[PDB]
Amino acid sequence: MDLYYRPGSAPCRSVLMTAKALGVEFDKKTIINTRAREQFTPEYLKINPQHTIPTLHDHGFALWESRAIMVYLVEKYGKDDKLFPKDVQKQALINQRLYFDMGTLYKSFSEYYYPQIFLKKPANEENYKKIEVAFEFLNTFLEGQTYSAGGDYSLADIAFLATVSTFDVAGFDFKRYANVARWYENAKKLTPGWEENWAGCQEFRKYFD
Amino acid sequence: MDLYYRPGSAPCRSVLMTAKALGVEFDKKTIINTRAREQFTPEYLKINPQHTIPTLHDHGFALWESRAIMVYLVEKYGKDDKLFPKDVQKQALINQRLYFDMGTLYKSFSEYYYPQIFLKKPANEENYKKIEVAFEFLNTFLEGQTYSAGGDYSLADIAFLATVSTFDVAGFDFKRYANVARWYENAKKLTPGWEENWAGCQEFRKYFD
Repeated sequence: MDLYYRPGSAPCRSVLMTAKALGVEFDKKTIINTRAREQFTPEYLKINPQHTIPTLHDHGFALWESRAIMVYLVEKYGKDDKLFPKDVQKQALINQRLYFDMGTLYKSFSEYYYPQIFLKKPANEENYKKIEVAFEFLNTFLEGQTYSAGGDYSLADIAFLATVSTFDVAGFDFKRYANVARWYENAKKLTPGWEENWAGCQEFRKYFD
Repeated sequence: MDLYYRPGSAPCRSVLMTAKALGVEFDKKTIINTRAREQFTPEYLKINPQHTIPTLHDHGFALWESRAIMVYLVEKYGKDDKLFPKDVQKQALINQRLYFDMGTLYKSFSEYYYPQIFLKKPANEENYKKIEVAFEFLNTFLEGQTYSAGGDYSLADIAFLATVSTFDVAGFDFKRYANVARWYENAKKLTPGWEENWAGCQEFRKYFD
């Protein structure tokens, strides 16, 4: 299978960490140059009409949305179901956390930082407060818990590592969210794709230079 | 099980349509008065610390995020898997569509209309264009297709009916998206919860009065 991605991209990095966790290798990894509008070519649009990254192309099956890709890889190529268990309630909790990551936590990242790093606008304090709101919720989810979506390390932890590491490299102070700080340092140790993720975070950091 | 909801709410309506499709009845349906901050009570926060609607409470299991609830109901209470099939690739496509609904299509709704109906600001033309972008993608997804996520009616169709019916009641002209218009009228006919959904849309319409 081929992965169309950018190493700096948090959703891309979540997919890469998932593949590493599963012992899955991509037959091909294609870096999309979005400055050159490579996502807008007829060939790319044929695979992904929404022209987003990451895009997975697996024996003729095209898939996008990082969190859909993550679940797909576990369900198809996973030697076991630990990251996304068969149990309906356990999957449901992971799914809720994945939606939270997309719609609340990473949303708070893009809404605060993108206008700065891409649009060159000053920091918006109300958008900063929305990050704090999001971290407060994550902190509450982690109250009394080692992992973010149940008693075992799961896809939720990988998605959150991709997002939180982006906050980390951006210089956001999340130390004060005590449960988040605890969870983060421990989860890093349990993530075989961590080094690759942090290296990719450095590509993203270039936007802040 | 108990559902905490508001009839006007699109994510709530997606859950209600799913339950009807499955022949599932809620043992209790509790309308949350958000003007009275009922979602902020210790009792509500105990079930859902994020204080959102819809929230499902099923024999001690609390779940939120409408699309997580939808999948949960199919997987747990579904007599068959038709709406969310066992097949990994079919589930993956539905999942991508569900993320699109949350992050792109319904996002375009809230970003355009919420500042108007709740914050009393004038319509923002750039936000209007983002709706058109979203409908264009949905229109492309439906090119040559009867349903929105594969050859059979699925959870993707229910999520999109909840969202698109909200656009409909809001007065957005989507007729020009020919595939969307076709899909919508046909999908309504195949949705046993449709009448309840459209009635709930009238509660939402009150915000436009």
